[PDB]
Amino acid sequence: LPACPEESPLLVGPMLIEFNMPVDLELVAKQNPNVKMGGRYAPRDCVSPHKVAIIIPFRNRQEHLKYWLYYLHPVLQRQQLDYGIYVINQAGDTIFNRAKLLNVGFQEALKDYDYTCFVFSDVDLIPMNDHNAYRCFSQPRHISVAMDKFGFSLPYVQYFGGVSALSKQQFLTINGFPNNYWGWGGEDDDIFNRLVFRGMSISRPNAVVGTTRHIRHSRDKKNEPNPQRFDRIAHTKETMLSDGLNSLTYQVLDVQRYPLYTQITVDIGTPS
Ligand SMILES: NCCCCCCOP(=O)(O)OP(=O)(O)OC[C@H]1O[C@@H](n2ccc(=O)[nH]c2=O)[C@H](O)[C@@H]1O
Ligand SMILES: CC(=O)N[C@H]1[C@H](O[C@H]2[C@@H](O)[C@H](O)[C@@H](CO)O[C@@H]2O)O[C@H](CO)[C@@H](O)[C@@H]1O
Ligand SMILES: [Mn+2]
Repeated sequence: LPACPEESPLLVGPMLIEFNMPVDLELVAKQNPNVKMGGRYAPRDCVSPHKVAIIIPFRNRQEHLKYWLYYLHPVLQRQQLDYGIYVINQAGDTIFNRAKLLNVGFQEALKDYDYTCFVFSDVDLIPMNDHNAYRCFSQPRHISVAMDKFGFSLPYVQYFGGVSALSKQQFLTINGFPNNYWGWGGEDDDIFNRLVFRGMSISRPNAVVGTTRHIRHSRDKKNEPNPQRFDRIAHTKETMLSDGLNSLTYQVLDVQRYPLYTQITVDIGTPS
């Protein structure tokens, strides 16, 4: 097989995105025949240079996830990516830890295949233009740049939350993500700090291509804003040295290969 072209010729650009109709994953699987068990896909006609593991931090967001799968799968295939979907389900009912789940995702996906790119996506964010590439670049990539919830523009120029993509080397270079941001807030800013402290800059598509929809939702229980977040992001430079991949432990409780995704239920513990 020849290499796929640099930019996919299958893209159609702007798309209509809606969250008011029911979704049946059996039907989605039928509509996405080429997606193999566990949510894996690679083009039949050419070799993609993008071996992407898409990591979703998760707990009790099945409805959002259904929308995510319905919209992203068609888009990811048009982008001609060699990809896999991983939903990192946090076991238990204690305080949520988005970033630690993301680290679990990186480490576990690597056990399945030689992925060299990682897209970290919240479960409720849908891209509105398939020209917004869900793969890696020479610098860390911020993907969800123009979210409807922020008035279709960045909330601040150093905002790196929502959806992003880091190559395997970029992720390893920053010792991954912090493991001690329990509850909502700041871990994305910590991550931005890590990248900057390791000589990188944020790459982004333009605001039109990067237009993204956030599924309106209410606060989840057990993910209360973390009061010590402002203090933690002020010391990233020092803490990133020993907090992240090199200080990570967890216990996978279950791995389920669904037609459209692999769900890893994991026990990431509680504080300290
Ligand atoms: N007015 C309504 C207030 C809603 C504010 C809740 C915070 O909203 P956001 O900043 O979108 O963050 P969030 O969606 O709650 O958390 C980000 C991401 O963590 C994941 N997440 C978080 C909490 C939870 O219980 N389950 C879960 O899966 C999910 O991928 C989510 O998209
Ligand atoms: C540290 C933090 O809370 N970061 C979140 C960021 O916070 C905003 C604002 O709400 C904070 O008061 C100031 C403090 O300097 O920083 C930012 O301007 O908001 C983002 C979007 O909701 C979150 O993703 C960050 O985690
Ligand atoms: Mn949300």
